[PDB]
Amino acid sequence: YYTEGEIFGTTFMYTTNMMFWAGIVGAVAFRRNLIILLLSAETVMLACNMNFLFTAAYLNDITGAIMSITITTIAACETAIGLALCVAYFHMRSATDVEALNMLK
Amino acid sequence: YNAWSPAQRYFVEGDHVVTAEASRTFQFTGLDSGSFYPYVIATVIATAISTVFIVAPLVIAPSRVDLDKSSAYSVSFYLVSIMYLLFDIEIAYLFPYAMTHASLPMYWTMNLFLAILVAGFAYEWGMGALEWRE
Amino acid sequence: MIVASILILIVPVLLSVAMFTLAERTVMASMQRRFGPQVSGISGLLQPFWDGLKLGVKEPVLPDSSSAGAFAASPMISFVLSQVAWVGICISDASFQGLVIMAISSLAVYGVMLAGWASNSKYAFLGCLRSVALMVSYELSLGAALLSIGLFVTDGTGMKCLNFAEMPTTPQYAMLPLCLIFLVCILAETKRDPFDLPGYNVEYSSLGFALFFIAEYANMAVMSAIASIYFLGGFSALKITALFFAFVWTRGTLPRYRYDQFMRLGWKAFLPLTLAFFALHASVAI
Amino acid sequence: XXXXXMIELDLCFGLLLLILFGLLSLRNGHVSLAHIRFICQCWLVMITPLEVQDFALCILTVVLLQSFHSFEALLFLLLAYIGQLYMMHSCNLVSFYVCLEAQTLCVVVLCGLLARGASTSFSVEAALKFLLLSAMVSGMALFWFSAMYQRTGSLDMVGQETFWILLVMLFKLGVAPMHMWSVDLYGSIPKSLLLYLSTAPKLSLFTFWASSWHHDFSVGVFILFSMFIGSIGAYGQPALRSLFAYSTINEIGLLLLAVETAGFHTLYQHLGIYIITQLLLWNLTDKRLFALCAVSLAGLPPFAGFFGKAWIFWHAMSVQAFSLLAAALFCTLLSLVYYLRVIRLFWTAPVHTAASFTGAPNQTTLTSACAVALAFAPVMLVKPFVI
Amino acid sequence: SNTVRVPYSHELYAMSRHVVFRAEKEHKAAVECKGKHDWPEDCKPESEALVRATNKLYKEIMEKSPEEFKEYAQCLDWYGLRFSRCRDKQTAFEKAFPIVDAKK
Amino acid sequence: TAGFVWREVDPTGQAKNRNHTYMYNLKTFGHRSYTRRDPSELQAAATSVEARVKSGELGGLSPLA
Amino acid sequence: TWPEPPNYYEAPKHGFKVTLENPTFPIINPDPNITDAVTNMRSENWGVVAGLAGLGYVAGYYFGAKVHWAKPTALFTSIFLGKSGLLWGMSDSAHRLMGFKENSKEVAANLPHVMQ
Amino acid sequence: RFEADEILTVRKIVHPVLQAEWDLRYLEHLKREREEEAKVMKNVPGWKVGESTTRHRWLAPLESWDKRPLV
Amino acid sequence: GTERRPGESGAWKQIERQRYASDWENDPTFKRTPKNLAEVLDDSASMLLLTDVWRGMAYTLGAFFDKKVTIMYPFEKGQLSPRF
Amino acid sequence: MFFENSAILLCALLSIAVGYTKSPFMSLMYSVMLFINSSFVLMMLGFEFLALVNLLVYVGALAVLFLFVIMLLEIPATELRAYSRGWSTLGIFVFIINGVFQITPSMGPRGIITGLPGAESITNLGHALYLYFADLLILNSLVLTVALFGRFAIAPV
Amino acid sequence: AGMGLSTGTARCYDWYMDYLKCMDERKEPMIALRREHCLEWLEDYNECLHREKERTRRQVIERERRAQLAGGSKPA
Amino acid sequence: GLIRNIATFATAVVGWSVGIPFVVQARMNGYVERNLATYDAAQRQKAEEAAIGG
Amino acid sequence: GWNALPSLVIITGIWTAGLFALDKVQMFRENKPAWANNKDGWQKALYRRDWYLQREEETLAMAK
Repeated sequence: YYTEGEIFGTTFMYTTNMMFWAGIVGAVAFRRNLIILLLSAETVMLACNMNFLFTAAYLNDITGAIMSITITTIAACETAIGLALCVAYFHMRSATDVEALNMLK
Repeated sequence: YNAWSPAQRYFVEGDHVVTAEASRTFQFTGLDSGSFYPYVIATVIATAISTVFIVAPLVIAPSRVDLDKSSAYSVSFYLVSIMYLLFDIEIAYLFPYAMTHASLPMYWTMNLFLAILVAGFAYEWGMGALEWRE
Repeated sequence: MIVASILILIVPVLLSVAMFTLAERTVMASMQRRFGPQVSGISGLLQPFWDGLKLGVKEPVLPDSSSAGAFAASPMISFVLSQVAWVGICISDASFQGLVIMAISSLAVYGVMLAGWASNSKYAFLGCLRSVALMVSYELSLGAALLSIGLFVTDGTGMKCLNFAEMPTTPQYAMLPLCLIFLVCILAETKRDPFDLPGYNVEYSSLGFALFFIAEYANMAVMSAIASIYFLGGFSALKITALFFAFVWTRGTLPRYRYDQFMRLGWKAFLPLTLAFFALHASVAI
Repeated sequence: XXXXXMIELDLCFGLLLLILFGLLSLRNGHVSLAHIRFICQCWLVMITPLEVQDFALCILTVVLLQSFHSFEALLFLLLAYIGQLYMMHSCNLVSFYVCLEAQTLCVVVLCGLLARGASTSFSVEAALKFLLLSAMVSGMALFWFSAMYQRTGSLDMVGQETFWILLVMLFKLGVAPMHMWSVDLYGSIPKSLLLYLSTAPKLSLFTFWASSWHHDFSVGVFILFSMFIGSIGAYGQPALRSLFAYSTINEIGLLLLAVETAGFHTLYQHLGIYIITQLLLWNLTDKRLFALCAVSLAGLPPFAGFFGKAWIFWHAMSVQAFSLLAAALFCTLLSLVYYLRVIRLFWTAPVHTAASFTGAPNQTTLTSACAVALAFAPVMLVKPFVI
Repeated sequence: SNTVRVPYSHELYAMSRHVVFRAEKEHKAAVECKGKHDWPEDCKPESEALVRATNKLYKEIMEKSPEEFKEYAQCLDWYGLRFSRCRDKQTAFEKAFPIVDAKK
Repeated sequence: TAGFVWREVDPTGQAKNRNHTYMYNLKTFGHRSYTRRDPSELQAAATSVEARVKSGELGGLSPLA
Repeated sequence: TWPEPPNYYEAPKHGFKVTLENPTFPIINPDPNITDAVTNMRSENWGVVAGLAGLGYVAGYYFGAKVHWAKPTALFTSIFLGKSGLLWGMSDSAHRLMGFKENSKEVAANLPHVMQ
Repeated sequence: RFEADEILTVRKIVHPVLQAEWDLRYLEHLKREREEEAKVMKNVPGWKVGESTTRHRWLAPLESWDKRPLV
Repeated sequence: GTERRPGESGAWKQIERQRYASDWENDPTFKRTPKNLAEVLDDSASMLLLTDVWRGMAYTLGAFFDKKVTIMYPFEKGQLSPRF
Repeated sequence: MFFENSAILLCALLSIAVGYTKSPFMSLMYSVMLFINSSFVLMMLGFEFLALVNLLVYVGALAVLFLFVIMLLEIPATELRAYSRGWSTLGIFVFIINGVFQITPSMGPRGIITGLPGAESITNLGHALYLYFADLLILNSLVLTVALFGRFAIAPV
Repeated sequence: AGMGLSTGTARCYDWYMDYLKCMDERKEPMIALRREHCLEWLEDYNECLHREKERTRRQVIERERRAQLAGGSKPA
Repeated sequence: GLIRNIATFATAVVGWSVGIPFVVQARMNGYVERNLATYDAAQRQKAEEAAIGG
Repeated sequence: GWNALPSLVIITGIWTAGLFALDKVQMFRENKPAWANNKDGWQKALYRRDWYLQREEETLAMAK
């Protein structure tokens, strides 16, 4: 009832949506630490970027690339800042918690 | 990849063309210009070679079991890695500008970007952030 | 066909890397008033072959207190990256081929880091990070140098790209300081003097050690080809051999720097110079 | 022609000059930066457009710059104000996202840096919590924005996808049950940064809503959440910080109620009154005036909080929004309990005020006593003024 | 259906010089037709005339100087439409087949 | 701009409200429009081309044999 | 369908900020340069620029007195206010030159032979 | 720049010819599709072949020969 | 040469000292400040463009084309004395 | 197109695996592989430049810092309830509802879309970046400065 | 906004421009009211973007093909 | 179990790669059927409109 | 250095033989000594059109 391109587009969209929700949920659901939370947020940004680029190719328009670059910039900046804050907290709270950095326990 | 519409095949009908594309030879001058395809096959071949070279000494070398044989004989990194992150993002920003025939106002805006960049970088310089005593 | 071309590229790479380490030994001897490897085969024309076969028959030892999968894969990953870089050098048509190879070289940092975390060695734990930081710092300057090069790479159609076949067949006399800084950055990328302070593979053995050295010298040859294409006005065996001869020349004459010293050097002398040169080239090329 | 875009170039040039000037001033062994503060105020004045909202936000920030003394935090506040001002000019979701994320990163950094004493650890923890939840909300916004970009193929902010844009806009104001991050921030961060947060991003978001936002839905259930939860929590929390946090939640619920029935004039005036009160709040040195804030929040007649809630009720009745109006009345009643509690805690007490020792003798008398003169405002307020 | 096609890219690039000098009116007519309408059905006569003129011009070249045109096209095909590297072949072809009529 | 807009009031009042985004795209790229050709023009052109085909000053439809 | 060939050597002459208007006054120069703007600047512009510069100098000297570094503070602050005011005045002059503000005094100034 | 300008001239000359050939072959493919549809939907009441979904502007097909996956 | 320079000291106490105290100037073993454009260009040629590595490089390269002292044991032996 | 679709499917597989495992090193390795394969699949969309940008940035810069932070901050705490405390059922149930059956998809009412390769123009990209979104480029510059200054001011000393 | 990635403009850019033209040229006090009179242009833009109706027609054609091949297997 | 980890990883990869396409195609089948029903309903609506509109 | 000179010549000869063999192999594969040239979507379109035209010619070749 459909062509191969329909297969590829549907697969792209479903995979991107599943990636989005997996990056949203799994880190907190599996009870990892803050570093994994930042990494999953990075994955969410990557999935949104993939969707944006797919849409831009679907339109042959330029907005998707601008969105891509801005998402990359913001995600990297926030991840670096969060890592710095996390290291500061690690040093500050080390003597009394050990399991400080896992707030999902 | 194989074409799935006559429009993709430039409205050329027939069965010979479909099978021809199915078992075609890779050609940069054919249907796959700028394909990046040999990278994957290179990855497969290198994986095979490295795995084989890992396996082989486990076959042609005598083995003896010893307890003691199975034993091994900072923020500056934070600063450097985060600076590398930001500066590589800035380099990625700069790269398209180098690939175009930009105009004078485009040049001035690029210089504005670079001015903000070097302003932050020089502030870090003047505050002792580039002296790696620690 | 494509696989056969990959193998035809592979064979000279391995043979010539063996010859490179042999000739580095021998030229170091020549500059040290000695002969070097000469008994192991006619004039010692068989040393690296027996060395590789010997490390092949040597016993691989695995620590029982870490993850051995990463221990195996890290030299494997580095070797894969070297092969991929060679393929992109010779078997590629990408519009940003130079950028492709730069991003590829950025990936080789992990193998040292993977090994450093893998084994339970404190000084490996430290030296892996030191080498990682050095190469990471110099990568920005290398990218800036490529940025400067890309300001004049144009094909006949008028599109600005990074294709190797469209590079001018003439040396770039107008970027000699850029060429010198790029050459020093290349020197830094390969852990060679005066940046041989970091080894990370101390607890490795056998063909793993062989593959580490293969990846090191293959990356050196890849960077040599990049430099020849960029500044020397073409890609040829003569230029590869000349650059290797000069690199052995520099290794045999200089001591190494201290860690924070080459950190300061790269972060206060090289990157700003590349930035200023990139700005100047962009301004003039307008 | 770029001749019409001079002021942005001026912004860039001034930022560069400020960077170099701050670098140079630090080599001299200087220890105070009031000159930098006044220069930053001047640069804020110059970069401001001629809109009433623009000038209001500008002056609000200008007064706020007296409460900080570190160059880097000044820079972060300048950049956050840039993001807010340009958010008042954001005609598309790309710039909207960029402004929100820049403001969020600036807020996180400002909260992290200025900590001192043993309170530092809790401030860091709260800041990291806010960063994580902000990152996930930002990802949600990006996801739904991309979906809208696919469906419309344009930059129009219309369609079913805008519901999530509305949700993300709610999250920035601490709209209950997406309120708890605000409570956590109220828990640890020093008073100056919380003083910033209660006024500027809320003002800019309300203005951008008023200028470039429409949707085909309601927010009434969230208004119920905010009102009821804030009222009950502010009644039940003995901690003053969390008390004011839940008070803020109730007030933002009231503002949302005003929003849902349109009539943004009352929204504007109530926001101004509440921002005035917050300005008076976080710079208090004498406790006798502290009850005036409560009576200006409890809707007691003679002062501005009462009239600010009053026209809101008037416009709610103008559309006969019986449900939310009754809910607002009941929550207003519940406010009075803890407001009287505040009055007891800081009116029927012995009078005592510590004297300054390192100079700076009561360094904020002027703004305090100026904000006190709100009892004289209702004279001009009672007429159709803000419209 | 009928098979309608034009010569290969190297041939088109090599003979493109003759297009303006001997197929100009149909060129301009097709230009205006495309600039006016978007439905291809409404430019059918112009498109068909352009294709017919192109093929007639190609047959004219092979009927007069096939070998020189052949080797110039081969040179262009080997170098990938880089006219800089086949200047001699271009000169010889234009000698054999002048773009405009000489001594008329 | 592509991400910002500024609103101001004409001191003279000779400005009519229109969609600023539509005006922005119009001044930025312009607009392209087409019309359907009249049929009689189609038969005239087809007949002229057919006559030129018959007469012999125009070629065939494929360069091959 | 078939794309247009790219024009690698022609960039659109586009400004990122668009006025979305047509000028309501006779046009002298749609694209004047910096020197053009300077040549026809009004005395009011210079007066406000000088006033801003002096105010900045005074304020900077006062505020730097606490840290005993008043002169360079005042100098830099005055230069800051001067460049701000100069940018504003040049923008207004360009706006007048482009027909978006009244230029009756200037239409008889930059047309030496089209004076009348 | 001289070489690129010459190539740009060449491509500007070329474009209408390839456009026309594309148009003719796409129209022929449309006619074949219409023939197939007429053969298929012969007995369907209320069906019409060649029905235009649009009103004013013609639409080109979504997929073309040029746009292919790289790897 | 054996002269010293500011920034070429390999430490922090000394580097921090010389960039914040002119004590090295009083030391005669530190190369004195350039005083004209010529001396500034000489200093730039000293620091940039190497010119220090170059000499040792050339000497090693001459050693490459130089003779060797290597002996082919066991087909050649060394020199020894009866007292061995 | 079996292998291309398999690579596409591998992305969400790795995404779930990232949170699934308990070793932080394994999570980071999974993320690196996911980033690489994502760029490679986007390369099938004709974005050569953007794929390299994503690769360069995330692999060389961000993942390196991830591994460094983990290695300087993480003694193995896997047995420290990371295996003995388990995972919240509500999270995985909600994730299933959200992503397996996707009651609220991006397309919404649409159920089929056609994916078509693009044509990335670095020339057009530069034109847009420096003529149409130059203001946003300067805003990104300001954001980069925000990141740098905030990081260097939040230094743990 | 409307700039093309590989071309100057988007592939459905003229249809968006047509819808915007229709919306702008009206005089109704409400965009929602103005939305009503230009439904056809919005629908044409929708079909340019997604080509839903052509997909539906082709699906119906294939449905009838399956009906004619399953329910009918007339042999020679 | 290094090799055990490899086996589990490869088994998961293969099972995913063979199973997810089935669910994707089930979604496609359901959407095609639903759209066919929608178009039939719209055709019936148009028929009724033609009948009662004259 | 007479001892290293054999290695010096061998390295150059090895690279020469490898490059010559790769040249011959890739020339046989691609059948034009310019395949490494930079190509845009325009040249890609021309190449793919030409390939499909050759396939169409072969299809029509087996019809007479």
